[PDB]
Order: sequence, then C-alpha cells, then structure tokens
Amino acid sequence: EQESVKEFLAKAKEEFLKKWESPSQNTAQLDHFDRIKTLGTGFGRVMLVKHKETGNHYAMKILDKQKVVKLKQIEHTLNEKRILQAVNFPFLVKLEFSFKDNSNLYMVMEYVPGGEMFSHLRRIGRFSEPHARFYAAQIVLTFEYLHSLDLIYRDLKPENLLIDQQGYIQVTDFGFAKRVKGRTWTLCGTPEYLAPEIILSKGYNKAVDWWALGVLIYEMAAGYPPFFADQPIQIYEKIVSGKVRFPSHFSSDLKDLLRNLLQVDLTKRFGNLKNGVNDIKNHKWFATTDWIAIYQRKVEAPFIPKFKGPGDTSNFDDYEEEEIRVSINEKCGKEFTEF
Ligand SMILES: Cc1ccc2c(n1)N(C)[C@H](CO)CCNC2
Ligand SMILES: Cc1ccc2c(n1)N(C)[C@H](CO)CCNC2
Ligand SMILES: Cc1ccc2c(n1)N(C)[C@H](CO)CCNC2
Ligand SMILES: Cc1ccc2c(n1)N(C)[C@H](CO)CCNC2
Repeated sequence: EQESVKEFLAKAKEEFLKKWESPSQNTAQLDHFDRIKTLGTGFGRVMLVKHKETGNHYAMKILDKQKVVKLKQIEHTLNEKRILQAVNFPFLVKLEFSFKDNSNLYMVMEYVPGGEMFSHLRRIGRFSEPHARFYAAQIVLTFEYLHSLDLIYRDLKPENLLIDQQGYIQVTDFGFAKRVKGRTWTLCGTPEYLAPEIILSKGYNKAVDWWALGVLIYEMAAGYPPFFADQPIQIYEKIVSGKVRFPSHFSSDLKDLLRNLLQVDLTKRFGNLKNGVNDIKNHKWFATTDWIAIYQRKVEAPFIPKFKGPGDTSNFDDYEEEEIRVSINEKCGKEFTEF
C-alpha cells in the first residue's frame, strides 16, 4: 500500500489500541503441544514445541509464577504478554497463543529457526558496514513503529534478535517492554546496553532505545561493544563518561552516526530531537537504504542461515532438559489474574 509514513503509523496505532484495550487470553493449553527441546534458560525457559493437531512448530516461553513474584517481575510479565498480543510489524515475532496453569505462564510464539544474531556475529567476528546497516535499518523501522504506539523496548541486544529463513530480523523477547507516556523509572536491561540516564536512576524515555541502537551498531561493525569490563560497576563508569574509541576501519559516516546515538546528553541524542527518527533515517550512513524495500522484505539479505527445516534446532545450543512441573494447587492467582 503506497501512502505516507504518517498515515501508515496512524492506522498502526488504531489497530494496536483495539487489541490493547481488549487482550486475548487463554487461547490454548499445555497438552495441546509436544515438547521437543530446551532452547534457552534464564524465572523462565524457552522450549521448542510442536502443536499436536497442526504439526506447526512454536517457541514456548515458560515463566514460573512463584519466581516472577520473588524477582519483582510481575508488571513486566503482564506488560510483555499484553504488548505481544497487540503489536503487528514485519520484524516483530508473532504471539500465536497464551495461557496459564496452576504453576506457570506460557507465551507461544512463532519459531524462528535461524538462531540469534549473537551466534552469527560471534562466529564471523564482525559484520561489514552494509551487513550491519541492513539489520540496523530494520531496528530503526521497528523502533519508529513501537515508539509511535508509546512503547519503549528496553532490551535491544544481539541475543534478542533472531534471524529468519529469509535472513531478516525478528525481535523476539518483550520482557522489559512497556507503554509509557512521559518518563519511566525501572532499572532494567543489560549492562553493556544501558543509557547513562538509566544507570543514574533518572526518569528516562524512548531515547534509551536510540542509545541502545548506537551500542548495537557499534558491536555489529566492531565485533565487541563500545563499553565493556569485567564487572558491571566498571561498565557503568565507562558509559557515564561516554568516551568512545572507534576502530580505524569504521567509515567517517559510521563514526558520526555513532557519536550522535551515543550522546550522553539525552536532550542532544539522535532520535530524541525535534525531527525524531528522521535525523537517523536521513543520516549519510543510511543514504543507500531503501526504507520501503526493507519494510516490504524485497531486499536480498546479506546471508541466509543454514537449517534443514522448520523444526531444526542446529542454530541454538544445548541445555540440560528439566521437567515442566504443574502443581495440583494454584499459585499466585491474584497476581496474574489479567494474564
Ligand atoms: C527462540 C529462542 C531461543 C533461545 C533464546 C531465546 N529465543 N530468547 C529470545 C531469549 C529471550 O526470550 C534470549 C536469547 N537466548 C535464548
Ligand atoms: C504495583 C506496581 C505498580 C507499578 C510498577 C510496579 N509495581 N513494579 C514493582 C515494577 C516491577 O514489576 C516496576 C516499577 N514500576 C511499575
Ligand atoms: C519512505 C517511506 C514512505 C512511506 C512509507 C514508508 N517509508 N515505510 C517504510 C513504512 C514503514 O515506515 C511503510 C510503507 N508505507 C509508508
Ligand atoms: C516432577 C514434579 C511434578 C510436579 C511437582 C513437582 N515436581 N515439584 C517437585 C514441585 C516443586 O517443588 C512441588 C510439588 N508439586 C508439583
């Protein structure tokens, strides 16, 4: 559909609000699926499952209700599921089902077989600037979409970006995402990717996602993130200084974009100025990017992950296989009424 960015975002917001104000609930149950393999573990696990009637594969995120309460994650788990059931964008993973039982919360999403961007980045070492720019353009469009809905993402990093069968990104986890008008205050995220105003316990806004994009672009093009150290306290000291050194192989345009995204003063940071996302989209580093062609998935990707079929797990790693235990008695019912 050929139309302005403004009209596209206006309709996107109308559609999001309809699902936001009436969330879907209870759309499957656990014994509708066969368990295949644990894909990741950290109050929660991600497991490859297969729907018994259709044969379709899904990634099932399982959260232990007792651990969420103790780790003070209740509102974040409610945010994640409510946001995931309401969004719709080419680079966002689709939630197909959600439900809960006596012990756990379950979010059943499309399974993306290509693996995490993190794995591919670490195998190759670094991405060339055109390869990094292909991925970065998808994040810029996704953040323009999310921010226009008043959503902040708050966990951009290579482990949260999966690569699909066409070589495009799927942003998968929404565990820290939140609908925010104005400012928000929770400490969350991952140390290497935190903006200075999060570290300093300030009231912060969507500018923290544009800072995180600067960290991601740096890490994709260098092979390592710009602020790193053995301990979080030392990482935080480097972030708040904002002193950054760039590899000599970085182009001048890449360095300029990064100095404007990794701007410690949030009131001067690209993405947070009067022209908003257009200061990023119009930057010289993106001069070759065809934004419509990226959105429509018409650009050939830099590479296609190797995998054998929709159930192949070869691009994910191996974890001890543990039970999914469901109590005879219901736990934490009041806390998760809305889920
Ligand atoms: C499909 C899949 C596998 C492994 C993981 C995963 N998803 N995700 C996105 C989690 C966050 O939920 C973080 C990355 N590591 C484990
Ligand atoms: C009762 C309540 C309201 C709002 C919030 C909340 N609890 N908590 C504790 C979360 C963490 O889950 C972050 C702080 N801001 C939102
Ligand atoms: C440059 C331009 C114009 C119009 C649009 C556009 N880009 N994109 C890529 C959006 C998403 O941002 C969807 C396609 N239609 C509207
Ligand atoms: C294997 C399995 C099944 C069911 C349960 C279980 N384990 N355990 C041990 C839990 C967790 O302490 C408590 C008992 N209720 C359900």
